Amino acid sequence: MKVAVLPGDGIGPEVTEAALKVLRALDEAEGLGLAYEVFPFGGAAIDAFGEPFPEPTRKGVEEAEAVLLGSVGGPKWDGLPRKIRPETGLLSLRKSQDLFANLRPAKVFPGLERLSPLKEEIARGVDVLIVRELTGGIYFGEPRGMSEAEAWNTERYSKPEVERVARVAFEAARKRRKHVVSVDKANVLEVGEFWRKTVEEVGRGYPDVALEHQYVDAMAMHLVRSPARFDVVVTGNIFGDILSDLASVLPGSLGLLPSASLGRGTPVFEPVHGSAPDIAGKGIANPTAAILSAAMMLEHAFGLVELARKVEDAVAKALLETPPPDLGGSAGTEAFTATVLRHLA
Amino acid sequence: MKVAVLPGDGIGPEVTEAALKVLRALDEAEGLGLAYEVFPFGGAAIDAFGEPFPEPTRKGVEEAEAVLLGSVGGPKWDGLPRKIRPETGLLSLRKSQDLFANLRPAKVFPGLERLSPLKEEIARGVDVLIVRELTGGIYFGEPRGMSEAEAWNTERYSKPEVERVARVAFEAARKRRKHVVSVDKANVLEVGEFWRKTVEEVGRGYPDVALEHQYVDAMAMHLVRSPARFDVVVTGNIFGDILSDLASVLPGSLGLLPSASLGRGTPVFEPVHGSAPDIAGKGIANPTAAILSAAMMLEHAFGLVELARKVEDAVAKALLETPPPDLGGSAGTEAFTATVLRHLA
Repeated sequence: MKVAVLPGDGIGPEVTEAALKVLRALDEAEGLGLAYEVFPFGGAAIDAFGEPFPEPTRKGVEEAEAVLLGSVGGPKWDGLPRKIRPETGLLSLRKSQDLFANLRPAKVFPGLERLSPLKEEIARGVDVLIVRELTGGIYFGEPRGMSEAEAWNTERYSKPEVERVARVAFEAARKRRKHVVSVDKANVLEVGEFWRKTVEEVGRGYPDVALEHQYVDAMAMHLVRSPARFDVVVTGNIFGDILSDLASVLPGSLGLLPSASLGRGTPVFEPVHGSAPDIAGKGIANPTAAILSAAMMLEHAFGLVELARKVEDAVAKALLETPPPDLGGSAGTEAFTATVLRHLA
Repeated sequence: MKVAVLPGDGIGPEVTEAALKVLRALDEAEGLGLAYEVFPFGGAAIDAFGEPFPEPTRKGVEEAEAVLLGSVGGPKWDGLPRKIRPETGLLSLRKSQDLFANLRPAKVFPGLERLSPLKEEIARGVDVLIVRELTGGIYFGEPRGMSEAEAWNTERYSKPEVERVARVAFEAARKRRKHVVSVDKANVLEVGEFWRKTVEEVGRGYPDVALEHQYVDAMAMHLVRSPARFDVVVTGNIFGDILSDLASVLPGSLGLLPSASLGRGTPVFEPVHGSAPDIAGKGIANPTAAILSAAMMLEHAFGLVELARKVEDAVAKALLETPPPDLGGSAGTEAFTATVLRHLA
């Protein structure tokens, strides 16, 4: 298990080490063959190397089997040239490894339906993985422009772009509850019709995974009224962007959310939360999202699904047993990591 | 007050007459000068006239100041040519009057936060009007196509298209709580940048209305976590379509929702619910949405805002006082219309 660890800025070092402590504890118990090295990234790397993704980190990422990424960014670096800003290093990491599917799970862990914006009965059991196509769609479409008179943009998709994001959805669904919902606008748009029929063709290779299709505006309604009905959801880029953010508010504790970017090169696993510099070094940062990023690494980079499930349960019980400050408790980073390891043992 | 009344199919006759009884009661009390005529539309008109929008109804719509529209459609007509289906008559009515903004309010009436998918604290006081551009955007954009290889569609908008939907938003906000949120994707898309800056320019004519801007994916999050923060929301067509449907589930009793289509010609006010043929003639159809359509007619077709507010309060108290079957009560159509008129008197 070869992991390049890029902790970043602010709370990145604290929460990334918490995740590594869970990984070393499972390595000792299971003989995972964990091997990792820490590389400079983000603002720390701008300060030491003059750029956020220096060639050493490029090489270590390049030579690794997975990247455990912390959080990047800070005021210091906000006024820099676009070329070297923390935010850009993140797009360079993605581009260097041709990562084309962003995976975001939103889950209401047992006993925390209280944090949901939704009523307890609706929030209970929510666990959905939004898979969003990353590289195409209207954000990158040609033609595009603006004049005094008008502005135009093109939602374009080729058979390959749709095929590759659909396969990670199917493969992802196999490791969870075997249900895929692909979301489109096929009843009005050609791109939607095309998406639908390419995913239906792709679906034929995955007989052990159920596939249904929904329109985006209906799916938005569903995600508030009955989100627990879904397992994996896959769609294009801007709808993926809308629907991941919709699903992200359902646990109602955004600090908790992990993310993965999967592709041709080395897969990247990171917390959704930012670098929260204001509390760096205080030992209060909630490690839940970094620990669940490590569990997405085990599931998605190494296929150790049953261990990811085991990490997830450990985190679920620690959230109940010693809630961090964000869940109204007092458990600082280390105290919370400890009760995860206690459940993991 | 000249109203063309197009009751349609299924429950359309029952719920439209309930709305007319509220209008005749306010006419007697206030001397509104109500004048109306009932015209054939939808399936009833296909059966009597051979087409869903026959020239008499075209003329009466044409000569009226507002259309009180019921619900249209039924199995009988589903296998007809597209040319004459109920659903198409609705697009012909819209087109004939060049209606370009669809207005959908989602409101949690006091005491019914219980029906919301959201927790009581979040659902309390929600009242937001989504204004959606109807005539343009990607659903109608050129170029568009599909091949074996790819599919493409164009989200295009001209300065006029944006200007006219922004003005009804501003004008709408003036009659409610004076706050507009325009929603775009201006941080990635040219169409978004263009939209934003045309609405900011338009906004200058409305100094008594506050304007802010939000990205669609952030606005989706907001609509679940703090929807009560908004008054009027305006956006393009597909995002309008996504965001109206998101906002529509927040009261959690879709039967209750009214709609208005506003434009150059005669404005159309209708319930959101369909023709529900299965209970036509039973006298159980909930008239709330048709009665609140009549209140949107008073506010938007005739500017009698204070009377619309007065109708709305009457309906709010009747929902509490004699809940219809959908809110777990026993009040049939007539019984519910009666306690609205009791509060209206």
